[PDB]
Amino acid sequence: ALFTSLVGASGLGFATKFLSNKIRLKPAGYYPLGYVFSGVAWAGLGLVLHNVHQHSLEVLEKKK
Amino acid sequence: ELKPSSAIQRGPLNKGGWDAPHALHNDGAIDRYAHWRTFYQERFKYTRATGKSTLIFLVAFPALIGYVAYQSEGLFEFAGKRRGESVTTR
Amino acid sequence: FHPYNTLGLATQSAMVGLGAGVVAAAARNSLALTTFSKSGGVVTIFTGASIAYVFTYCSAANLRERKDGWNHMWAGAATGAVLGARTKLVPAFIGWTVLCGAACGLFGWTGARFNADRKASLEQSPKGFVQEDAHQTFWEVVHRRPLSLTVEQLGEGRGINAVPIATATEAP
Amino acid sequence: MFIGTIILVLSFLGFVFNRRNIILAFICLETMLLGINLILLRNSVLFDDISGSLFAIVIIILAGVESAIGLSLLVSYYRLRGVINS
Amino acid sequence: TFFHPKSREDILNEEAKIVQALNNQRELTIKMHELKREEKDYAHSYSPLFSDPVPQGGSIGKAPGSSRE
Amino acid sequence: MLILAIISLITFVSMSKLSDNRAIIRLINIYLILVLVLDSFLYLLFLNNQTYTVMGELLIFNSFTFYIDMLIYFIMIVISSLYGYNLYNNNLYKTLFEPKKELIILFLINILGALLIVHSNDFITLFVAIELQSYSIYLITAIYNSSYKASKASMLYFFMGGILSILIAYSINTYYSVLNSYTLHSLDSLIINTLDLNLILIALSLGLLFKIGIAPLHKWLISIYENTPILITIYISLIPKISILSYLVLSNISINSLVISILAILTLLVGSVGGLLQIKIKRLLAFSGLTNAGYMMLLLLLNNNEFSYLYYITQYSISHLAIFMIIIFSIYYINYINNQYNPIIYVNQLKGLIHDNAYLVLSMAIVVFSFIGIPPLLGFFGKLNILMSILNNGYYFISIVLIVASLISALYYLYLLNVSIQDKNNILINSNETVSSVLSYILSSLIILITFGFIYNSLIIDIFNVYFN
Amino acid sequence: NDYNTIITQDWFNIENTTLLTTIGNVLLTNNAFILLVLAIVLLLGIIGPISITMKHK
Amino acid sequence: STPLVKTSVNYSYGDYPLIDADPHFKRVVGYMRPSDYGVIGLATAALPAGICFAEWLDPVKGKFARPSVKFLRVATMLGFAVGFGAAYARSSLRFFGVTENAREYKKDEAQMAARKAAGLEPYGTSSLTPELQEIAAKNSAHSIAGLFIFPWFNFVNHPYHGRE
Ligand SMILES: CCCCCCCCCCC(CCCCCCCCCC)(CO[C@H]1O[C@@H](CO)[C@H](O[C@@H]2O[C@@H](CO)[C@H](O)[C@@H](O)[C@@H]2O)[C@@H](O)[C@@H]1O)CO[C@H]1O[C@@H](CO)[C@H](O[C@@H]2O[C@@H](CO)[C@H](O)[C@@H](O)[C@@H]2O)[C@@H](O)[C@H]1O
Ligand SMILES: CCCCC/C=C/C/C=C\CCCCCCCC(=O)O[C@H](COC(=O)CCCCCCCCCCCCCCC)COP(=O)([O-])OCC[N+](C)(C)C
Repeated sequence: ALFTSLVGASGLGFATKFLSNKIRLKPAGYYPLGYVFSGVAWAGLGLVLHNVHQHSLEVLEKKK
Repeated sequence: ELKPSSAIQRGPLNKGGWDAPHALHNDGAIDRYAHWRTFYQERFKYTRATGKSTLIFLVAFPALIGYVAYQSEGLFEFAGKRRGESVTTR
Repeated sequence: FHPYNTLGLATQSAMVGLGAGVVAAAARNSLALTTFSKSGGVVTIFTGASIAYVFTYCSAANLRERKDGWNHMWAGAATGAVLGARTKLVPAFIGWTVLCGAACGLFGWTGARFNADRKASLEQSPKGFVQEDAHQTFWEVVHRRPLSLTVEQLGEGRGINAVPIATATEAP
Repeated sequence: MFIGTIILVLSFLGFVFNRRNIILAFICLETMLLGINLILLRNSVLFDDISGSLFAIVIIILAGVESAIGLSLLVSYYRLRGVINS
Repeated sequence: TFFHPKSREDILNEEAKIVQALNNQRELTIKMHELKREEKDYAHSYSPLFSDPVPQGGSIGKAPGSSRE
Repeated sequence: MLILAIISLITFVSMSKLSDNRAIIRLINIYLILVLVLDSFLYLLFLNNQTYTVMGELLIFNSFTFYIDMLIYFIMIVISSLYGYNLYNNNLYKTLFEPKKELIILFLINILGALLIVHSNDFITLFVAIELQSYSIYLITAIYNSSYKASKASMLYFFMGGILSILIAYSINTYYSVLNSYTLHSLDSLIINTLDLNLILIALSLGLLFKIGIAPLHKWLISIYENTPILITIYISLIPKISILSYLVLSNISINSLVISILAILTLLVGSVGGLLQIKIKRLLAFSGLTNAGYMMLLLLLNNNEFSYLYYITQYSISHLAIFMIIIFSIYYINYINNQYNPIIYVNQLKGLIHDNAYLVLSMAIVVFSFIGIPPLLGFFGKLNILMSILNNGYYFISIVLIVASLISALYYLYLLNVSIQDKNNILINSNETVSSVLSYILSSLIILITFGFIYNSLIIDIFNVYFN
Repeated sequence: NDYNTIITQDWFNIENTTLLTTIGNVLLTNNAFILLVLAIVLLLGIIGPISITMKHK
Repeated sequence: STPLVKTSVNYSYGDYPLIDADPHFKRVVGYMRPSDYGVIGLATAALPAGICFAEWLDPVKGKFARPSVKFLRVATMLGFAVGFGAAYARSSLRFFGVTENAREYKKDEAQMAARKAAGLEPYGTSSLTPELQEIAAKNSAHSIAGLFIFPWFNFVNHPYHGRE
């Protein structure tokens, strides 16, 4: 499901932001707008991967 | 001229906790005996006795059990064997 | 199996080992008539390893009339004996013997080759499920094997019988 | 094939067994490239083929730039130490 | 009364569907493995446009008779 | 884009002052990001494994080289960020990490050389690209000329690279003399059966492989890696490995080679065993690189190695970048800076890092256990694919040796974590200083990739089946 | 390699094309890419020595 | 304008019909869609916006300062270059029949028919000899694949366009 992929990729973005805060010796919610930013960016990458994969499946099926 | 940042303030690592009264009266002789027994592997050497025990337990005993177990494989069947019948299959 | 000519092959191995030890000695010299004085006996190392390995390998292969990893195990044992004699200690001699023998036995078991035997490999072999009633080859798989093959390979007993029990013990 | 091969091998042995100087090392590099190129050009002629000579020209140019960069590296190395004791 | 397991037939059907998907994957897997080892056309594998493998050499001293098929 | 960047950058760096170095490098970082994102759609050309010969049959373009190209851009972006941004704003770090004026141009030119090595369809292009990369990498080694060790390193590198380049040129010319050709495309199964090219092709492979430092010619490269500035070592230890290995994988000129088999075995053994007694961080990492180069060398003995090699090279690039970045970050908590080119040198200098930065040690643990190959980290799947390939092709003894070498190298991989989770007496109390946001985010992204890449494995294989079949 | 090669004539070449002209022809048309990459290599041969032998500012 | 070598005819690089295997620079820029100009504009804005945001995230000298005008001018220049490269690539990919190309296909059919009506060559007349035309074709064919590495274009009016 596309929605599930976007949620998952956004979760990866949140994980990256949280790990970045902790690596800076900062509180987990140090700059809460960064969570939104990183989640949006990683959701974009997840969407790109999803579209490429769907196109690949389409091509594989069309040769039948 | 290369020195860590003055911005850093370093304090002690204290582990915290409540120092309990010391309920064991350590015996130095027992501790040394325990340490010797615990790290015996660091000082093991191959001699006549040690080699003898090695060649017994790691070689001779496994060979005996292997001969028994491969010689006797499938040899016996006991379930409900009656008089006159052979309990051996070969 | 037709025999290895142990004498000849061992002689060629002696020659190769002597040359290799010579090359190692020349290198050793360059990196450090004194070349053999300050050799460290490397010429002897090479010569003895060569003669031991080749002679024991051919000897064992000829005696057993087989070619497999066990011959390499024996040959590695001999080579390790040679290399561990240099320690002049019985435990180290035994350790070199047994461990070099084990390592070379593993080597001979895998094929006694560093690269691959391409024709026997899975990528170049018949694989997948076999057809109607064909004999099983090494890499192929079935859904059912013939019971006679089971009885011959595994052996009779321990629940391996020619006929299923219930069939055999059926009354009429 | 003969002159080029021998220049290559003798320059290689000069390079390896150099225990005299680093300039000998530079020179062995250059002369190796020379021998490679001579073999190449003889083969070009024997085949009446232009690809051999084209690669010879490219080697010439690259050996030029390699010499330039190598001497610059040697100078930068010297700037710190004042002397090349090899 | 509190035990409400799924029916035996439903369990068998669901596992059979899973195994069918698994066998489909095995077949696709073996298929791709075979197709990768088949050989492609020169256009697909080397050059789509200019799909002639045959060279034409130099054109200055073009000698009648040098062409050979 | 790369040529245009090089030209513009030469103009600007000529006309800019020494204080503008970091701003210029940020500019190029963003430019490369923009190219990577806007021009990515050219993948579509490679659908069905369509191959294109370009520039009059000098360059070859397929999905494989497109992927290697994208990977090289990603690596360049990460590496340029380390120079374009300050970890900390104190005087010490201005002294520790300052970019030279011409460093960025050298980086871009070496990247161009690597891309031309990857795409090379003809031996003349191969040789010119090899020499371009070799010269640029000599200069990158030598650009920090205040360091005695860096200058000594650049000179040793010049000489060893020159000899290997002469071996390569000799191999190319022998191939010409036998076949009157400069292309491997002229080779066919009939030709390989008819003629014994084994000696020539193995000499060419060996000349290329000794340039990335496979045993028994390793030590000169490990010494160079040890003696260069740390931010230089992060680059010179990676890009040449990628380019040379990718070219060799794409060319497939040593299939079932007995000599490559023996040398790959030897490289595994030396990389695993020799790194055990190391006490310096960068020598430990260089022996790591040697063992991993062995793992990749194994893939040169077989056909259809594209998936395993791409997966392995990608995960290795990520792990290598991440471990170097972690070592870099851990510099802020050491109490002794050894010198201005290599601030931290000995593994024991990390002792007790978990008490200073717990999550830095968490990241360190993750990357180390990726290197060891603990599932479900990326390293495990990389090794799994490699084992699948080599066992499918009957390399049984080499598989046993690979097992043994991974076991042995786990010891000096865990040495780092071991000293890192030990305890230090003087524990950071507080600090106002913030690590730079950008590099911390990049390090975190690498860590999250290593940790959660495996969820995309099946999607990746599905994509692969349509672009490489 | 003791035998002698037969040198034969033919008349198919009407131009005055020598080795230099043919090298120019192939280098500037069939291999223009090699030429431009050599331009980059010479550019390196300029930038590098300046970068390491000169101390800016 | 007679071809010296044989080429594939209407080869499928993708799911869509082939318009031109090696389109001329003027055609590729001439067939560009408003979306491609949007791409150019987006790159031109993005690159200096990128440098400014990067300065925001991690200031070069501790204290935020807007990047100087020299760098911003640089930024616009290089961003336009990236945008134009991307847009050219998109249009060429349309020409190969890799992306959707109905509009471009129709426009090409009309233009070719008009040129044939005028008696002109379908791909124009070249100031080069045919051998140099084949060499220029073999140098420019599919050169867009290396957009990441080097820019190369077709500026030569050759006949090897892969059509009938
Ligand atoms: C977990 C511990 C790991 C250690 C054990 C691994 C060692 C593997 C040994 C097993 C194995 C590879 C199996 C690999 C399977 C997966 C690998 C496992 C993981 C890899 C780590 C290597 O078998 C080797 O055994 C050596 C002897 O030990 C031989 O040594 C050499 O001997 C002399 C040369 O002739 C020289 O004198 C000298 O060169 C050495 O002396 C080698 O020649 C031989 O290849 C067997 O492979 C082969 O087996 C044969 C018949 O079995 C198969 O063909 C069959 O043909 C008919 C009959 O032939 C059958 O009718 C037919 O049905 C079947 O088609 C082959 O298709 C092939 O498959
Ligand atoms: C909006 C544009 C942004 C795209 C920028 C890409 C930058 C690449 C930078 C670094 C490489 C990093 C990881 C590459 C991913 C492989 C893509 C692919 O699928 O690999 C396949 C080939 O599989 C292979 O051989 C094996 C690849 C080995 C990957 C090892 C890591 C696996 C775990 C990574 C998980 C992904 C993170 C997602 C988190 C939400 C090539 O796919 P393709 O050639 O068709 O191009 C993709 C279409 N594209 C151009 C639009 C992006």
